[PDB]
Amino acid sequence: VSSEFYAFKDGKMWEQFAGDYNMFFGEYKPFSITFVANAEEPNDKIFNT
Amino acid sequence: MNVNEFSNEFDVLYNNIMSNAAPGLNEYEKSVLLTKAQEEIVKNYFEPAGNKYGKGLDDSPKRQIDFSELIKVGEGVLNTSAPTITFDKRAKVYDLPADLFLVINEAVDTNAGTKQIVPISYSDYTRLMSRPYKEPVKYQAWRIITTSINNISVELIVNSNETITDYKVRYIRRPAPIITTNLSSEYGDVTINGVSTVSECELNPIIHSEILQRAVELAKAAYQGDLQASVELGQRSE
Repeated sequence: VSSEFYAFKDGKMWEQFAGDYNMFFGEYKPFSITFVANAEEPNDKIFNT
Repeated sequence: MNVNEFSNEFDVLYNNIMSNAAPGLNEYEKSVLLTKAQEEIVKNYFEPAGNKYGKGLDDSPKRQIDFSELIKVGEGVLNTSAPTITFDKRAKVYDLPADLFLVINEAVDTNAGTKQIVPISYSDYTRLMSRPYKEPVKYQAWRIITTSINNISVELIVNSNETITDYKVRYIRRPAPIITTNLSSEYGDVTINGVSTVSECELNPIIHSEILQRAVELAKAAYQGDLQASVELGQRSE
């Protein structure tokens, strides 16, 4: 709507990208990032740090 | 230093200066490496050729204070319970203490008088038993090791026509393990020398820093080194 992106859930309109971080619809949801660590994959590695 | 101090200073020397930039080490592994380190330092500082100074047990005050808290004086017990067979005819078998690491002075009190014991070699025995008299000198007694079963039994070869009333042994006590935390909490069943709970170092604070540094080097070789590092650092294990 205009220059702002809006949402609608549970009977209410939620303006996005305007509140505090990681709070979706009043509830805290986590964030995570998974990335494979495969360098020199023919060799058996011990992941140390 | 306390065992907690041992662990924290170990993580300040190894693990860089507590940067978490080297292989993470557990408390059991740290306890194992500290125990190995204290045995290595004991064996290296007793033998003069194992260290860099060329000095052994009582060659300088520092070594004396190092080994002070391990010197123990105990009496040997007659092994008449087991009718075992001796190698010499006049040998009274005696059992040594269980917590024995290294013997440095032994004496026997006979009816004639106290006589310092001489640890005779397998070759010196054959050399001195090929002579007319085949007995020690007036003021000494011989000792050789014989059949032992999960203990140490010693054959006291004293001159004939005499009786043994006491056998004192001034020996280096076996060091106790260095454990930083109760291993039964996180780990199922793991021990260092038959111990699972916290064990403070039973040594003088002189060699505590040396033990810490040797443990750091052992950890670095094992967890960041190759075969060459292990082989090179195993030289100082004796």
